[PDB]
Amino acid sequence: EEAPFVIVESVDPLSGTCMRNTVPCQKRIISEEPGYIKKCCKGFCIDILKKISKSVKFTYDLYLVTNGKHGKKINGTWNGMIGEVVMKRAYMAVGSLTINEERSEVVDFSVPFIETGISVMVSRSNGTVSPSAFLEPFSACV
Amino acid sequence: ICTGPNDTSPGSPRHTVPQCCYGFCIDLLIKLARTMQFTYEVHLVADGKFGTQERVQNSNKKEWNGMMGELLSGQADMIVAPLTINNERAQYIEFSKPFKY
Amino acid sequence: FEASQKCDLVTTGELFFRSGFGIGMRKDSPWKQQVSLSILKSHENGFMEDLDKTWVRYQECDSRSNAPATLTCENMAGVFMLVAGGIVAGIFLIFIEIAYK
Amino acid sequence: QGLTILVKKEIPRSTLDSFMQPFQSTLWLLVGLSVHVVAVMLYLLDRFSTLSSAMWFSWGVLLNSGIGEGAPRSFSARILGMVWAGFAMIIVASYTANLAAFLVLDRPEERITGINDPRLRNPSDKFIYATVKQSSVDIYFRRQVELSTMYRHMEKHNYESAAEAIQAVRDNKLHAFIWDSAVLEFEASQKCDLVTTGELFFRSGFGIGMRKDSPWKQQVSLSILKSHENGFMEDLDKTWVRYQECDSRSNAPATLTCENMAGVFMLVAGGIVAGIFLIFIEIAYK
Amino acid sequence: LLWGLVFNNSVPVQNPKGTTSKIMVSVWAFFAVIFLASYTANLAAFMIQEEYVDQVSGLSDKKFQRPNDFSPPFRFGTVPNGSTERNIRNNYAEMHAYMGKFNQRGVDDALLSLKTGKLDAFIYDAAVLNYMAGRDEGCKLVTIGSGKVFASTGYGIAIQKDSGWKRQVDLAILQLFGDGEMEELEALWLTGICHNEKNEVMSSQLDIDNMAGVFYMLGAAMALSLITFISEHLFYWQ
Amino acid sequence: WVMMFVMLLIVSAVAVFVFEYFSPSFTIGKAIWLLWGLVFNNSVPVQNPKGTTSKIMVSVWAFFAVIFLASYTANLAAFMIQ
Ligand SMILES: *[C@@H]1O[C@H](CO)[C@@H](O[C@@H]2O[C@H](CO)[C@@H](O)[C@H](O)[C@H]2NC(C)=O)[C@H](O)[C@H]1NC(C)=O
Ligand SMILES: N[C@@H](Cc1cc(-c2ccc(Cl)cc2Cl)cc(CP(=O)(O)O)c1O)C(=O)O
Ligand SMILES: O=C(Nc1ccccc1)N[C@H]1C[C@H](C(=O)O)Nc2cc(Cl)cc(Cl)c21
Ligand SMILES: *[C@@H]1O[C@H](CO)[C@@H](O)[C@H](O)[C@H]1NC(C)=O
Repeated sequence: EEAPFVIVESVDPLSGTCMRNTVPCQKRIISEEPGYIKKCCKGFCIDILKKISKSVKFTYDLYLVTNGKHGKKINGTWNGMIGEVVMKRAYMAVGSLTINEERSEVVDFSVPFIETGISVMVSRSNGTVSPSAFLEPFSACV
Repeated sequence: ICTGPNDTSPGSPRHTVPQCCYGFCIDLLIKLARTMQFTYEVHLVADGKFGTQERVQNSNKKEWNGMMGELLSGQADMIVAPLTINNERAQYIEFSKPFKY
Repeated sequence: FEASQKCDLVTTGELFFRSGFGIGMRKDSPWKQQVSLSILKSHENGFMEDLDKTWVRYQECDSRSNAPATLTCENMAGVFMLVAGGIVAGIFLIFIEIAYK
Repeated sequence: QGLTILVKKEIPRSTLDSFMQPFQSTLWLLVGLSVHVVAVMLYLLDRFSTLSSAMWFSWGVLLNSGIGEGAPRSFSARILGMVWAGFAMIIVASYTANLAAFLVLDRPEERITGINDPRLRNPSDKFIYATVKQSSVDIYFRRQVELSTMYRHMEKHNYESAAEAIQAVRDNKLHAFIWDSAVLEFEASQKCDLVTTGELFFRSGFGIGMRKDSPWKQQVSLSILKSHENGFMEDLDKTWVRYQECDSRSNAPATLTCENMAGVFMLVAGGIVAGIFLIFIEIAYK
Repeated sequence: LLWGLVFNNSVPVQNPKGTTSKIMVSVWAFFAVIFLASYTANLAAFMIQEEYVDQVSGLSDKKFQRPNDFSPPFRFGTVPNGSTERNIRNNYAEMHAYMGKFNQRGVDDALLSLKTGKLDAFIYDAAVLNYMAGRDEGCKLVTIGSGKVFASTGYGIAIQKDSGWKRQVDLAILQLFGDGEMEELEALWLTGICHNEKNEVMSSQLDIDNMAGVFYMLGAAMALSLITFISEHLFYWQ
Repeated sequence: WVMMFVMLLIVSAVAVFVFEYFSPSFTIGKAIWLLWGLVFNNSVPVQNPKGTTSKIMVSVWAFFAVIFLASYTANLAAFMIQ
């Protein structure tokens, strides 16, 4: 789950299905270990997943994550979605997943579809007059 | 130092001649060669076109002229150039990761 | 680059058509993986940034917005032409007035 | 039938608090220092090769009065005086130019333009707009998937009627109101102080309904087509919804008015009352 | 007299009693009124102040690595524990030690402290910004041009270590690009709207002593006067 | 457009007596003429009240005049935009 890519809200109040969310995503939880709730999971990455699975014929069943945030290395172990894939507890990782070196060394990667990196932000300052404006409205001729 | 095309040898439209070949893409090439151990000899040969899918004189109608020709028909084995990514080209070629958007 | 070079043309718009450049090989070279790994290393450790800074974004003729126009030597030239005509007409005027008086 | 936005036509009114506005409250303190400096400087550089004289000379040449007589006779003073006249002209010109630049750019905010307004797509507490709770439009915006934040906004201000919406719009407790075309156009032409805008985005037509097997549907549709052709429907239109005809052209720029620049004659009256004190002291002194 | 004419009626002055000079001074006065009108008009044209100087910047710029070099230095920060932290702390790090005084307890806090002058630049992810910068209400704030980005990688999707079937999804995504659907999907989820409406124009309520220059030129003449005041000795020794 | 007219006469009467007490005669007649010349534009030779305090009154009047004229021309340039 992330803010602008993959949203997770609820089931429909009248019938519990989804209207155009189109994916139940099986919001499991461990608290034996069951998969508790099936909540609708819409967004952007989910959309591209639907659009691509249309073309390449297959089917799917989204599976939420429980271990870590995104994936990190601890004592030579992968915690997060990357963990969830490095052992075949799933088959594909989707969502806001960044490409780096070590991940691309353990897992494989497709062609990137959103460019990203490190950038900056400013405030669009106001901007005042030159202190030598008074002499501006006449060229040196006149 | 890389050999050249015809018109670089202005006399005949056929013969070739070396030139000094130089740019930053070449700098990337040199970096690769340093880290990926190998030698190399670069040659700037073409007709002057990247060479997307053209027609023919109505014989087979699948050519991939130009640079793709040099890559597919065994002339070369790598292409370092501002080469775009196009799913047509992705049918017959294998691309590296993107290094300039 | 062509804009930053000659410093009298300007680019504009937003990049609508999108793609990335890349390096190509045959579909079965034994090298694609090492090449992609090396390129990722380069993107990480700032090498690619240095090549950028050295080769395409170097000349650095950027500037801020413009200022409003300035009326100038010929923009309002007619008025002192008028005043000079006034002087030359006065030349004609003095001669008549004195004789009259 | 479509949908549109009804808003209150803000009558123009200039925002000019005081005549002192186009300058900092510190320039005024600098000009007096400068004028007295030039005064004493003139008084010095004349008889070294009348005080009230040169003082009034400066105070006049800035204030563009005609009062005063002192003409600098030295070759020193003349140059300084002439350049001082230059400085005076340039101050006053700068003042008037700045004021004009401030007034030209005081056209009121442009009204909403349809449904793709930044002012509407990115909600804020500064621009409140809503529609009737539990109606077809709130349904249409719940069902909408492209934008939902707006819905969130219009979740908190919905009015449970039409008349309350109209009133609060006339009372500025609500900056905009989304609704049907037919009701709104009439409601605007009626009261002659609210205005519609936008373009009919949601589209449909009204119609007459029956069961799925009446023996009448065909004759009814034929009759309605006849009516549309022979101008009858147009006459009903003209008679019932587009009649009152409060249309008008665009607006005019604002007019500074009785209190907009009221401070200046307050100043001059204060000048009179101060002169009242001035005469009494001066006569006794003299 | 003519100086008094052109600029503004200043003082009692003699008038040439001739029956024809008056003509000359009169046309001079005509020139004067036209001149002054033109001048004040064009100056009101100048004082209009386009909104966005926008303060362009590079990435490996002295404007960053040498903060104290400038008039009161930048106040530009990040979010501490994340990834971009490490992504910079391994290339320069001397910027890093300097930027510790400007951590931000989140994101919305960062934008809030950006609007109210407490900060003047923000350094962070690219896509999160290019999403945020196109959503907030006034959007009097904008990212830098997306041609100078530091470490350009890409959001993509993963797959098992061995090629189960990678080339399939690969060609599928490239087809998506070629057909032109990423653009529509962005326009439906990512961009938002206020990217256009580049720069307004403002009044600025001239209050600065930007007329300082004016004042200065005034003072200049003062000095010249004293120079010519020296003439009072160039008679005493004459 | 009418306050100034009233604000004109009221000032002028103050001249007819403020002059009378301090020390060619600035009657109500010439005075009105003078203030009209002030507010609109320097027109013509006019007598000046020789008093040591009236000059103060006419001076502040002139201040009012320059501010008035500037405001007027500004707002008219605001109108002519069409
Ligand atoms: C840039 O924008 C405007 C220029 O007119 C300034 O705006 C006012 O700024 C104050 C801040 O002190 C706000 O409280 C007001 O709401 C703003 N608007 C109005 C109409 O007053 C803004 O301050 C300028 N930026 C800076 C840094 O001064
Ligand atoms: N996706 C990244 C993790 C990762 C994610 C985010 C992030 C946070 C909120 C939202 Cl809504 C969107 C995003 Cl992308 C930010 C950073 C940056 P930082 O952690 O330094 O704060 C990051 O690293 C990865 O694959 O490692
Ligand atoms: O919203 C409503 N009813 C309602 C009133 C109070 C609270 C909740 C709902 N009606 C809409 C739609 C309605 C229809 O049959 O489609 N006719 C129809 C016709 C016109 Cl002219 C204008 C409108 Cl908005 C409407
Ligand atoms: C981030 O780093 C700071 C460093 O002092 C630490 O105190 C804090 O617990 C970390 N986590 C968060 C969420 O701020």
